[PDB]
Amino acid sequence: SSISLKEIIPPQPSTQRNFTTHLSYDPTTNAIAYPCGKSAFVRCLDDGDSKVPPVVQFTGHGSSVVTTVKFSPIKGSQYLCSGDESGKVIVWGWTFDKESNSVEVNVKSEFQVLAGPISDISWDFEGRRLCVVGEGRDNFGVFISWDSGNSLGEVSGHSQRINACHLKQSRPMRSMTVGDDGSVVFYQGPPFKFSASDRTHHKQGSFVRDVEFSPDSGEFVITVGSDRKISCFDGKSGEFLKYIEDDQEPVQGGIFALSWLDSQKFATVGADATIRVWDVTTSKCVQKWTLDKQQLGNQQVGVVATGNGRIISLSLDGTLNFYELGHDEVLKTISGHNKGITALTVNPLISGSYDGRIMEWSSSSMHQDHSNLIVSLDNSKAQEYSSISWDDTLKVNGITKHEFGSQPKVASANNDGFTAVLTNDDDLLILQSFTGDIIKSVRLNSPGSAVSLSQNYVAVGLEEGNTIQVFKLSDLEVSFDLKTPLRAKPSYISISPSETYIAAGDVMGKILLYDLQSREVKTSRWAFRTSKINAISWKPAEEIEEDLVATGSLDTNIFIYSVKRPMKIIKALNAHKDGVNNLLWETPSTLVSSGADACIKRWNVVLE
Amino acid sequence: SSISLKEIIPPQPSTQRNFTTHLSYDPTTNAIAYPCGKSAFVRCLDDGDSKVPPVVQFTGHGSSVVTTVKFSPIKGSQYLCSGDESGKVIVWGWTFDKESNSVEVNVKSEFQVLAGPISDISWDFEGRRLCVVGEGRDNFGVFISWDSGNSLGEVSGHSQRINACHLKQSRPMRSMTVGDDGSVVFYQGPPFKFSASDRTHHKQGSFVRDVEFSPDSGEFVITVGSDRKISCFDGKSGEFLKYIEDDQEPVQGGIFALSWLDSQKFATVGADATIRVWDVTTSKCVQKWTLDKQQLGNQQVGVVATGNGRIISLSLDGTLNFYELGHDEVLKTISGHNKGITALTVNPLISGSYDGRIMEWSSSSMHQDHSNLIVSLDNSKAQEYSSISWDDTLKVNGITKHEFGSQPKVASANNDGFTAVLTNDDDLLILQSFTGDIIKSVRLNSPGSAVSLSQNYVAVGLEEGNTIQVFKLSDLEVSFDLKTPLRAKPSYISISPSETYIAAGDVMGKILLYDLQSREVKTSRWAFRTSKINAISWKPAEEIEEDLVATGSLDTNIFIYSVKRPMKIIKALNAHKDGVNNLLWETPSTLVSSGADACIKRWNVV
Ligand SMILES: [Zn+2]
Ligand SMILES: [Zn+2]
Repeated sequence: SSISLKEIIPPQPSTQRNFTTHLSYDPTTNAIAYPCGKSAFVRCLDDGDSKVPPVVQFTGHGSSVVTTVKFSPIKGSQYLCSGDESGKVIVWGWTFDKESNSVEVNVKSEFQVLAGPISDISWDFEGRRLCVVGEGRDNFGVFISWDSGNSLGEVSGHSQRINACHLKQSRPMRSMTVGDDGSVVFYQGPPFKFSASDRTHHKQGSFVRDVEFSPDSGEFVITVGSDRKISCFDGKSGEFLKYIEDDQEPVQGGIFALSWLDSQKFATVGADATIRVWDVTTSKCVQKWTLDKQQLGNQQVGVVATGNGRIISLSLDGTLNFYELGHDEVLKTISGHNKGITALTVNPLISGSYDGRIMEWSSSSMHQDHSNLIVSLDNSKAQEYSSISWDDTLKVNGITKHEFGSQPKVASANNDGFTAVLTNDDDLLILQSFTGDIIKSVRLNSPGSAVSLSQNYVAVGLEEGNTIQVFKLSDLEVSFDLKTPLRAKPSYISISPSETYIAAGDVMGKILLYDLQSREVKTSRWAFRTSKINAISWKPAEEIEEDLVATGSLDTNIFIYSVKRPMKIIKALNAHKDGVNNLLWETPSTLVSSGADACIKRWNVVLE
Repeated sequence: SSISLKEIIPPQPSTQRNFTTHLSYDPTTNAIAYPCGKSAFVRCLDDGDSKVPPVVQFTGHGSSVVTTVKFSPIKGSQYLCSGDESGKVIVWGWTFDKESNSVEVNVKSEFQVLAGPISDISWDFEGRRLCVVGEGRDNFGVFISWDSGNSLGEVSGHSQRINACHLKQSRPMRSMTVGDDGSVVFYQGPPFKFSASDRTHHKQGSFVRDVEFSPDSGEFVITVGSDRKISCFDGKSGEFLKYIEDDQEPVQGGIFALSWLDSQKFATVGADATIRVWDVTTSKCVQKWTLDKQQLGNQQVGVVATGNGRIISLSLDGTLNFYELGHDEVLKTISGHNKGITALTVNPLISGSYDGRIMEWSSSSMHQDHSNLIVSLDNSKAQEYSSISWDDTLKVNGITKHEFGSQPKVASANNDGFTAVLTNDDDLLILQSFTGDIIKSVRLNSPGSAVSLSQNYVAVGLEEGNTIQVFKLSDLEVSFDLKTPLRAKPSYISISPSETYIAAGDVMGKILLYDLQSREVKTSRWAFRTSKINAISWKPAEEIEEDLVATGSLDTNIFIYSVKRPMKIIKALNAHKDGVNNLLWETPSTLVSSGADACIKRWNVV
């Protein structure tokens, strides 16, 4: 009996308005690396079948949000380096398929580089040296060895935050750090030492967002920023050569990033939702692609050349846009979440995060209608879905059908087109999911922290004494109390499909199984989790008797308990970093989970 | 043993830069009607199976391009009226027998109303009267009975082309005709007669492109045009009430169409690639939707309200855009061809048309990289396709990889990454499909009109003597003639998948089967078609012995011949109006066809 990972739908790259998201690409594995929340991801761009893991997730930064992730330049080393807001940089490696037939991530080294957040990281061409930058205390960056962390020079010439850096990928070695107040600094080394600064070519007060030496001999170094200027310097002497400008193509928005496709051409991306490919020698824009400027999410905040004329651009809305020099049309777009997933539905698969974003995976439709945490999703009506959010609205297919007088804390929908909601004013509301009309309501005796709606009942977890009250869906004046209460505030409740049982967990990790009809406890032997229970879902028959119940908690784990054998547990550890939020049976033999890491995972459940 | 229709992928609405495309929608059947080429289509919007046929195709306008198709208002009547460039209006009805999956189209009446082209048509609310408008020598429109064609009034007040009309959908009946030079005319009736003219509210020389009375009581009438003005008139008196303008929402482009959602709100769409919903009373833009203005193809040419807040906008690029009031994001998009299909690939399914448009059905990616007819498509390389066009280029995934010194007339690729091209200068070129490099060539002793490339041979139809010359791929210096020449110019050639036989048809309708090795005719029994042959494709095994051969002809038919029994034929008549252009077996039992009518059809072969 087991639960094995079947598929991982990674999140999109994290993004911030007015900030660049530095991406990374590896030719050998044809993968891109990027941060999202407290994790660093490596996504393979391949299709069909390959030897490369579809996804590699690194959670070693713990409680610190990851800022950047960079592949080592050494082919096949399978090493990477990432930094976080706490100012810590980590060198780690992965391995896939062996005795385990799974991915293994190992920290090779870690150093506390800066006080404040790290903004960018760069490897030397040997993959043994690192230029780490950001904004610490009286120190905005360093040059260190990848293994011991010893200093290999100094970052200087900056009185403000450094936004990007890059090391010439060849001898003689040179470096460039770029930052706020239009500051740019050239270095020679190792040991990397200040060579010259420049604050005349980029407007003062401007944000110089990115820098990169041309490939091969690195004869050129280019810097770009919010002042929409493209500065070209000599890759060895650091002298200013000229601005890259084409009178037939004015840059209309602040630039966020660049990336060379080869030794003569490079792409720039900015707030004007335009991707441009420039030729350094002629200074002409040989290619460009645009998106509707009227949509804030279309701003391009990151970009990376992926070999042979291919380019991947990152939109502010987290979407990855695929282009190819010589083809005037975008090849494809990949969208998704980059914020914790708080709501899930199955058949069809629909997800919602804490920023209000909803994903319709059947049609790859991404929505940004809601503006806050998605409380619940209902897909009981053919081709439609109803969502509730902390923005105080209920929307049907992205259209507001009800405005909440009180913020909905939690909610649960059955299969008949109804949804039970618990508000901040302690009211239990029953709404017609696809019309938005409140059909009936009752004021709870105390605040409610969890609700489960079955065909005929409404189970509510009361914060007063952590008790569970069960109402008749047909008459909210009629209810009964489960004899035994939980030991802490109810966190999640789930009435069995036949309504024979009611599983209920609390914020401590305790889960109790009740016999709905006798309102008595049937078993209290289900292992304590020492962590908040976030999801409970009953397994459907392919024997028809209810038994196995999947559960996820803040302890990142997935425990499938058994009514019949309370001591029998099939589990999958480390399902989601910072906790499994939703869990459902897409199939009698397959589970789908989602977590605070903004990932959605499918699992095969084998009873053997 | 038979061929039955399995699926129909209808074209997109026909479109023209600077012109509006008047769409029609029927609530009762949840379908939309629109023109494309010389056909009128009705596409059901239903996602889940219903009693309504997915597609209805009227081909009665014959050789004349269809310009507008309108549903009758009578719920369930199943009648429609369409007009064409020859100035002919036709009232027709369809019947659908789900079980047989058969659609019957009957012509109720046809009237030659204008000398010139028809631009718009409107039914009265009783579905018994018609306002037909356009650009004629003597008249620009008429008012007639749907059954007798007898006049029910007179169109007047216009000295220039009329672009559209509408009949107030209630008594007292009224009408509005709109046209060039910013002229607007209001009528009363029946008998519909001139009531008042207005060449003051729309700029002189501008094109008033659309007009529509509000639903129900029709208290209002609105006109829109290239001058960017939205003029609101009283539905009963015709008196100008006010310009519909929102200080917070300026119209930055010529308007092409409008459609009332209800009695208070309507939508306008135009050259500024923006769909706007207004409220006549407040005069405010209640909702807006935009597409990237930097792309010509996003200009909006048509629009129609489909009820309950739903709206469909038509892009200049033929794409249908689905929106819904109160939802700031596009629901979905439907793209495709609106020009005859000329190239076809299978597994995955890719199609190309004579405007150079290429569609990747597997991912629903519509391409406009080429600027002219697609001569051929090759999808032999994994996740990639090579296309050759009359724009003189060979592209790989939409990127030019070769520029021809002489225009490619026809081309044929095999499964090994090669393509044989016959140029306008009579050269046979062998190119690597995915690099664009020419690796070998030879000047033919005559112009070539057809090619077939197999693993080892190149079959070429020569226009001089109508002979077939078969070169050895590995050495263009080695070639042999098939003993018997064709009766006429070769039009399509296909070498057997084992290279045992060679099927060849000419522009007259004759197809001959040759034995490649002995270069002798194996059978000349296959029925003559009195119509040029455009396609030949051998059926693959699920005995292995080659036998069935699918063939498409200009006369619209599909004939599957037999090598074993030359007299037996499995046919599918009327597969594509104006001719089946391409045929391929995406499966041993499923034949895929493309036609001059821009449709793609899948057939099951019993
Ligand atoms: Zn939406
Ligand atoms: Zn394209």
